[PDB]
Amino acid sequence: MFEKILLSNPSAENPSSLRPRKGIIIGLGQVGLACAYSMLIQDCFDELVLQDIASDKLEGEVMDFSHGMPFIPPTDIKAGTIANEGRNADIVIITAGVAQKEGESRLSLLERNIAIYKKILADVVKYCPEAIILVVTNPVDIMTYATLKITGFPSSRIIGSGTVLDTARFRTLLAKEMDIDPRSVHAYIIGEHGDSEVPVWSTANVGGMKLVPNTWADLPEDEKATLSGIFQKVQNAAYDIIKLKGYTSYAIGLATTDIVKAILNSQERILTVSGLMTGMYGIEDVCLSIPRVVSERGIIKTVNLTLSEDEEKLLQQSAKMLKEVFDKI
Amino acid sequence: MFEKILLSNPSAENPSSLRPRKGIIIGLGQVGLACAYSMLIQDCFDELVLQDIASDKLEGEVMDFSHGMPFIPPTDIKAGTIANEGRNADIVIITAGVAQKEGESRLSLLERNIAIYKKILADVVKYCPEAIILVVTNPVDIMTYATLKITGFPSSRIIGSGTVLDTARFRTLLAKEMDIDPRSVHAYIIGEHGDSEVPVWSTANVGGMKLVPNTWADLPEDEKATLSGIFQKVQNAAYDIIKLKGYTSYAIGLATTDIVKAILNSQERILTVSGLMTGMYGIEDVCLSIPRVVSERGIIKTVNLTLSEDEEKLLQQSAKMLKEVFDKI
Amino acid sequence: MFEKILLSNPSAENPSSLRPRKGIIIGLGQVGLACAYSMLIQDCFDELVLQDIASDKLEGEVMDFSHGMPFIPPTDIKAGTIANEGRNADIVIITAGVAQKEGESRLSLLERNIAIYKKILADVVKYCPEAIILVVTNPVDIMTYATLKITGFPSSRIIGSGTVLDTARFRTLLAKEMDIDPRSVHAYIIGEHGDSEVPVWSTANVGGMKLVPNTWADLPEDEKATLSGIFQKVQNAAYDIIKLKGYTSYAIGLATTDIVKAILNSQERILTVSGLMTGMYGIEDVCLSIPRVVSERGIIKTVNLTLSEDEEKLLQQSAKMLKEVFDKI
Amino acid sequence: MFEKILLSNPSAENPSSLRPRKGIIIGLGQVGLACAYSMLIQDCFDELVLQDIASDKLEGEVMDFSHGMPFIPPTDIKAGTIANEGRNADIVIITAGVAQKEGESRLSLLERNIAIYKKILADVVKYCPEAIILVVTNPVDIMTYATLKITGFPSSRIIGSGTVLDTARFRTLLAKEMDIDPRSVHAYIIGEHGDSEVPVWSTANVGGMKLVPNTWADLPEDEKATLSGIFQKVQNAAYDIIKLKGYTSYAIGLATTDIVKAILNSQERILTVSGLMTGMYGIEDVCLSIPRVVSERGIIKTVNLTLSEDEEKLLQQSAKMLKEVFDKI
Ligand SMILES: [Tb+3]
Ligand SMILES: [Tb+3]
Ligand SMILES: [Tb+3]
Ligand SMILES: [Tb+3]
Ligand SMILES: [Tb+3]
Ligand SMILES: [Tb+3]
Ligand SMILES: [Tb+3]
Ligand SMILES: [Tb+3]
Ligand SMILES: [Tb+3]
Ligand SMILES: [Tb+3]
Ligand SMILES: [Tb+3]
Ligand SMILES: [Tb+3]
Repeated sequence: MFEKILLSNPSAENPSSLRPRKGIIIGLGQVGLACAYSMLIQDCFDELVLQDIASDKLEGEVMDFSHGMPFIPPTDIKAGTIANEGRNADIVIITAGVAQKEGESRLSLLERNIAIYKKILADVVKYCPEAIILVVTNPVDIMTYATLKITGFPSSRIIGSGTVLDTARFRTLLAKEMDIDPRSVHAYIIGEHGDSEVPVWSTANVGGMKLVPNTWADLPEDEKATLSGIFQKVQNAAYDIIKLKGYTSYAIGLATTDIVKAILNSQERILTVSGLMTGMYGIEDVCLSIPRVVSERGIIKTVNLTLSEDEEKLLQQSAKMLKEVFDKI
Repeated sequence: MFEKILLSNPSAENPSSLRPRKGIIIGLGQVGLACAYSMLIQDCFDELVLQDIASDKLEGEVMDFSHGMPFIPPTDIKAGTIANEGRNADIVIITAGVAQKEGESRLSLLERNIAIYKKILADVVKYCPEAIILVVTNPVDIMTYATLKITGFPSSRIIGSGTVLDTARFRTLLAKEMDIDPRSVHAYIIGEHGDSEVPVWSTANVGGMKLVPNTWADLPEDEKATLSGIFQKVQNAAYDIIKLKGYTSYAIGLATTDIVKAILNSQERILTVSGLMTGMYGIEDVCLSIPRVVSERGIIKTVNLTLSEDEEKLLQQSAKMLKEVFDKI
Repeated sequence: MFEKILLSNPSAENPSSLRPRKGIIIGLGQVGLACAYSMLIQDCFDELVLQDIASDKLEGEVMDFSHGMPFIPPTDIKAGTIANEGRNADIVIITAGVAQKEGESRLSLLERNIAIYKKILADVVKYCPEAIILVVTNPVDIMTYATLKITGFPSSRIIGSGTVLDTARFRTLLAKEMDIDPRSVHAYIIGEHGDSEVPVWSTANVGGMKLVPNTWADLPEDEKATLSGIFQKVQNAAYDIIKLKGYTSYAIGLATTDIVKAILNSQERILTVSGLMTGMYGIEDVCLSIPRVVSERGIIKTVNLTLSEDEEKLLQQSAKMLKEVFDKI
Repeated sequence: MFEKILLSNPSAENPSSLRPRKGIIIGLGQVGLACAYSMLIQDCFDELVLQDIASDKLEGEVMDFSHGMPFIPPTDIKAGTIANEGRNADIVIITAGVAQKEGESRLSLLERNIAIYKKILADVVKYCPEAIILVVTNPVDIMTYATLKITGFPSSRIIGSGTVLDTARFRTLLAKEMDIDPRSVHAYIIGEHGDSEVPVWSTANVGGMKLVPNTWADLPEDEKATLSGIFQKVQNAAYDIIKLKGYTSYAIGLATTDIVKAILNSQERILTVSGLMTGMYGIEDVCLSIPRVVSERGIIKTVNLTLSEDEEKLLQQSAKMLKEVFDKI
């Protein structure tokens, strides 16, 4: 019908059946919904699958997303599962998890979320063998290492959100202090995501210049107070979001979207994602956040940072405690 | 400090103190938070104020937004009020309201939300005299007319979200049926936002061609079933979101953002926003959704649609019932 | 080397060997260089081949383009030929041609450019069988029909620049007169590209409203003068560019780029490109500009415009004269 | 008229009379036309004035630009002069100049172009007192210093294109060698624009890591050959464009546009533009290219690079020869 409006051309060939850039978000709580809303507005995928337990809410959220799509670039948003709608997805973003019950042990919450991952990752290994797994569930360093051991995927394709969020705020706050384009600053926050993450002051760089030209002790007193207050501001912000709101959703959603951009657009961009440590600083068999080149096939290269003696000791201490916690599980 | 990194140029003049494009969202529930997240990602404002009752949540949401800003274009996001941080805002977006209590009358819920608006709009009139007020609270046609009567603003600057959302879905679904760019379709949903909104089939247009070249009765039977099913699909989607999720947030957030774009960028774009009826079709003293040219100063022009006899009767019936409901308040 | 800066990840898989969106411009005079500069800045292709006779200029232009690429999105720009670098290109844009010698017949210039096309299109048929051919050489309607007969390609993939440029100016000037978004106006210039192109006033539409609600004779006198002056302004601009500059390059370059966008991004967008007439208005065996839906596989659909009696007679007269000119070749 | 299509709203206020971002290009040869085409496509200005001697070509170029505008964002492009259409422009881009006659001295060509600048800059000082002057005419370091002495403007607002083009190619080629995002590389080409420009290998940085961790002599032999070949590739490209084409237009046009972006969008971005040397490395009373933070008011800050002994000697030698050449004028 409608041939009186638009007359079809008989010589026109059928459109190509191109493979869509395809993602799936597992766990559609506040974090997963924030990721979905951002990735839809920023047009990350051609097809986006949302997987959670069958409820009217999940379907209502999907229909809410679908009804607003005309205002943004198109995306085939839908509810589904890995084994069905989500087969051969390019990126699998896992935000699924459960909240710590009243009086529950930290090891008990880990074993509960790890059990949740084992059921999830079994479908990912079977139906998304070539996919990159982006882990967001906390603690992200433990869950990223568990995902690596459960899946058996190449370590390059098991990626955790890590300290990407705090590093970006660290970079932006430092550039704001100096009235300069934030893309001119290379300052990394590495290690275990949380209160023990390490700012790499020794290699912090602004447009080629070292923020610490010699050693930290040689810096003027006012610069040491200003630089230390900037990193403290980053840690205060992450803590206060959990204290005032209970959790982060919008910030981690934007950081997760940014990681997806580097992967899908093959940007070869430096990101402090969480990933397997393989020999650097004598650290093995654990996941930490280190600046890495991220592209279509995941973690392609690692920035071979030379840490100061104090910075490296903090990193190896975090690696020791993370290996101990995982051995207890 | 940091003059060993960046040497300030003595001849450099101070930067200009330009006036920021400034908005304020009142009511930071699910609708207001969705609006804020979208307007931040899409970089609508230079400064965005979020006003709601003083809570740790609102401040936690603001800090969540602020912590994720490095990943998107900058916006000075903050919590505040109209009388303080929000003075002389360009756009005031009102999503504030209360939920219908168990057994509460529809007239009782209106009088409660109208009382909420009277306290809000008193500050808007005093401190944002030149601002455009974008009304989103339901029922949007009643609340838009109440805002016009309370503020005394020019009717061009009192704008309700109206049927912009359903019209965009209507336009996109029709273009998808015909395998054509949605920007080639001009098909409007007008009237009262809800189950009684009117699709203007008589003037529905695709790239210059009328979807209904003569009258609706002259259309082939299969085209009448297909066209009627498309509008029914639009109304089913809006109802099912409320049924499954309880409310819309992401869809209305994107539609509200789209209205803001037309205003702040002076796009002179046709939008079926809700606004004061002033003589067209003999309708007066009420707010309905009609295609209007929207730009920097609000509703600039109105598309002078010629409705069919059946379409106009439905519109005048909705105007009659809306005037009766408001007289009872 | 450089492993002390970036440490390669052994588990990282090799990047995918995706097929690049590939175009080739034949004829790098002022028109072809303008097309290339625009298509590079607007990031149309992943790989762009420039074919002209072997000279230091062509290679100098390519090296000039290559040296400035860091400031725009990447494109593998290079000099080459259809049979080598340009094999299996997605779009073949032909601007090649020769200037009319002093005292040369219009039929002699056609037979010279047609001979140029026969040598070019032989390589296109052999090495770019699935490509879309975008014809820009003047007269575009004759050269588009010659390309169709020489190649034997499906008529959907033989596209001429046609009246796309003048239609866009026509649309923009009309919207400027009415203080409205130009995307709300559907006003087409059809027929033979030149002084005899036909403005379709009978179906000219603004946001659903007909500019001519009844007949042109029924319009008020001042509206008839204003509307006629707008189309006259379009024809004066195209003539004055040739009179003052000698040719158009920047305008036709932007119009050609816009056609490429609709093809490569599968936009299904209405364009008055030149193409084969197949029965509409009783016109056959000739190329004219008619509003058509353009997408990945070329001319997919045709807007089935109902012309007025005067508009259709002008169109059939242009078809008669174009068929006579081609028969003489 | 047209009130039967669009009904004007009586309560609608008049649009604001905002000040347009305004630029003017002086000299519309191949360089100026390339700048104009790029700045129009990339939507740099709200109003762009093109100044050259009164000819049918200039007006034909302007009309060619104007006729293609519907395909890109709007810009009020026009022909005019500084004293009339170009009053109070934000940026004045000067590409004007004359070609070296057969057997003309290098000092004679300078005195001819300097005389051209004196007539131009007299109008700029009178009618564009707060404007930033972007100098592109060769030799850019001499012409930038002449512009500073003729105008008497603050040295922060006299900017030459300098080595911005070669630095961007240098940065991109180095990042391509390492399979990394080019924004992670800070490698500068400084000094006199030409064959004697200096690559700052001592501070070349990739994501925080120094390309030369100790001294250049300590680098492995293969890395020294690869790094030296990359800079040689940059100098070969700039020379071959002049050898094969006679001049650069597209590359310098994109580089000039990039400088305009940093100014108009207040990006505070590091650019190796040419500017007045004021004490650094003991260099005074001359213009050289040094990494500088560029924003709305011009050169705001200077990256305080610590050069190696060999790098600094080459820079001071170029400063000595540039001061000698200018003293002879
Ligand atoms: Tb595969
Ligand atoms: Tb400051
Ligand atoms: Tb060590
Ligand atoms: Tb004002
Ligand atoms: Tb279809
Ligand atoms: Tb009536
Ligand atoms: Tb094929
Ligand atoms: Tb006007
Ligand atoms: Tb007929
Ligand atoms: Tb001023
Ligand atoms: Tb490689
Ligand atoms: Tb020194």
